[PDB]
Amino acid sequence: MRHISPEELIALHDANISRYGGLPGMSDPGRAEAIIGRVQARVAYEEITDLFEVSATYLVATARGHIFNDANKRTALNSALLFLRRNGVQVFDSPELADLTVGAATGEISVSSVADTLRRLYGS
Amino acid sequence: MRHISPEELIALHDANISRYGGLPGMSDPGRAEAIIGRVQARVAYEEITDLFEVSATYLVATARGHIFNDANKRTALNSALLFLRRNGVQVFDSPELADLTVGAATGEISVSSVADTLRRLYGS
Amino acid sequence: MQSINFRTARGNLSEVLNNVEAGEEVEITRRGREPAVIVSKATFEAYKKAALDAEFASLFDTLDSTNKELVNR
Amino acid sequence: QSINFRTARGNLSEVLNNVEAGEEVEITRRGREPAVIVSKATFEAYKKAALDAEFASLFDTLDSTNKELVN
Amino acid sequence: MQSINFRTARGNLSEVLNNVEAGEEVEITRRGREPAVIVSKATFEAYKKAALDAEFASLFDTLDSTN
Amino acid sequence: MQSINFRTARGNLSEVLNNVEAGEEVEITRRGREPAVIVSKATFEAYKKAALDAEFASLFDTLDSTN
Amino acid sequence: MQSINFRTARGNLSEVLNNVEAGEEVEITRRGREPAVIVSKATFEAYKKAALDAEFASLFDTLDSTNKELVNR
Amino acid sequence: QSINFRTARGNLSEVLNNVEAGEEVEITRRGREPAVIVSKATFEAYKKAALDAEFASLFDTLDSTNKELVN
Repeated sequence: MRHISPEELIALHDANISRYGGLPGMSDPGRAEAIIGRVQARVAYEEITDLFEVSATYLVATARGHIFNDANKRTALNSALLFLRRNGVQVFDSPELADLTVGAATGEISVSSVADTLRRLYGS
Repeated sequence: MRHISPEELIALHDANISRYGGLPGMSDPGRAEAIIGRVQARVAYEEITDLFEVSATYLVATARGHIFNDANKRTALNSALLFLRRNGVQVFDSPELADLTVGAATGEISVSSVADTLRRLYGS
Repeated sequence: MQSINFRTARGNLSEVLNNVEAGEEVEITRRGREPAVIVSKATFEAYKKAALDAEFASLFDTLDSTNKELVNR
Repeated sequence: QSINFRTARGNLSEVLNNVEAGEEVEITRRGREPAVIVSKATFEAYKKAALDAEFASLFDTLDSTNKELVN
Repeated sequence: MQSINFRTARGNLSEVLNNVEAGEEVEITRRGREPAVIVSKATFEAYKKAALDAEFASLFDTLDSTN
Repeated sequence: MQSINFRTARGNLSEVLNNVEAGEEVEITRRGREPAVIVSKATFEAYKKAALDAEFASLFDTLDSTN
Repeated sequence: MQSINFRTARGNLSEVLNNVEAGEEVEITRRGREPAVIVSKATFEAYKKAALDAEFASLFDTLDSTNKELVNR
Repeated sequence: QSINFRTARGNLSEVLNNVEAGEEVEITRRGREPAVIVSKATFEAYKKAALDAEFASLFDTLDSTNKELVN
């Protein structure tokens, strides 16, 4: 599978910050490498192969990780779907994405549950 | 149940250091409160009521915790049996105690397994 | 051992701590409360050092063999 | 748990409660010898474990509930 | 962890770092400011790694498990 | 984490602590010695707590689980 | 784009880094090895900035609605 | 991953391998403009995603595989 590197997350976030607005920068030096590195190590360590479980992991870690001073939710949803697109799964906007992303961010919707929705929305 | 306080562990260790020998002191300031406090919080958090499971927790945490510069094994076995004695269980020396304590310290014998042996040795 | 009220204690504390260091242990009582007491750290530490030394000392007696083996384990 | 006498006399109800929960509360003073406050039970617990140990040191026993004291 | 005021830290710094290298954690206080701590980088890095492992784990505990 | 040599830390200390209070982690290097770090006490305490929680947990993982 | 051996590269590197900054990208080859290449961070960053900007830009197009909603969520 | 040219030419086999594992290795120099080394694939990947984006900027397309270049 293709992954999103910490550096790509920073860039995905910076473009979003400039296109949609928000306060710039990371909340703490090297926090993207810390969280995303751990996301990929979790995937490798738990041997996660389902693309939707992996995507949801990106979504949840970023929604709640507060890597950036702003645009954490937006970067979470975008990184999660960019992940799927990069791995052959076609993605499109949906009325559920906002609530789903807010629920991931608040801790009300778990990774597996985020993954289920995504498996329905974009699964085969 | 009666417990062993961090301060009592220090004292149990100091007496043993002076009666049997070894290098004195703690490996790090406040490490006894850190480990034993966590031992008691583990007991409260997991709601451990079996006296032998609780004793074994003391034994394992101390055998492996390296609270002291020396006499960690001796303090582990003594604190674990002092715990049982303080809670109405009669204790006596045994040929298994050394191996049991060394196995706890190396990580080869788990808490529950340490507890089983103790439940056989001193159980009713 | 003088047994003083909550007020007396709380109102004349430094004076209490003056008597205590002279060696006198003072019990303080509370209404609907289990009592407490107070004397020099020295005379508190002497008793508790005394008690624990004996509680450990006999622990060590009972496990003298293993205690000595574990030194070389 | 160490604290000074001002702190001590200032929040004495809380001190005595902390002590009624197994807390030993040292009472420090500017350039003086410190004091202690603990439960009534706990105190006699140490005392009635300490006396037992020095009565056992003479190797005799009792009754030495006499030196309580009255020469 | 011994605590040292600002002036004592600017006044005895070489030896603060020596003690620190020898494994000590030294708090530095400033009148009217939040205290700092000087500790070996190795120890700090290991503590921060564990703090981040913990933070990361907490991300996967829903509001249900917590608690 | 910016890195600063010894002389620059003895030479600009008030403002090291300011930055540190503002949330920065500052490494202090000494020629021929192990580097130190200055960080806010609050952050340090929280990192150390997590490191100790981790160490404690590791005590209950046998040689079988590790691994 | 000049294609140089492992030796030439490793033996004349500073010179390579001299040509590169002049704008010339240089591929270095290894026997039984996938090739690599090298040019200014500027001309590497320009291409990868170019690619990612477009990969994100269209991502954002596709999720423009939610991206704008989430600002207020 | 940034490193200087001495470090670079000194352990070049390892550098190229790191690069053959998706690593981008910046090559710094005393008072100079830095360089980069990456896989052949990855490089043309960016290039063949970058060109696509500025050919789409004119809004026309191709073939602009001519400015490769030959005015």
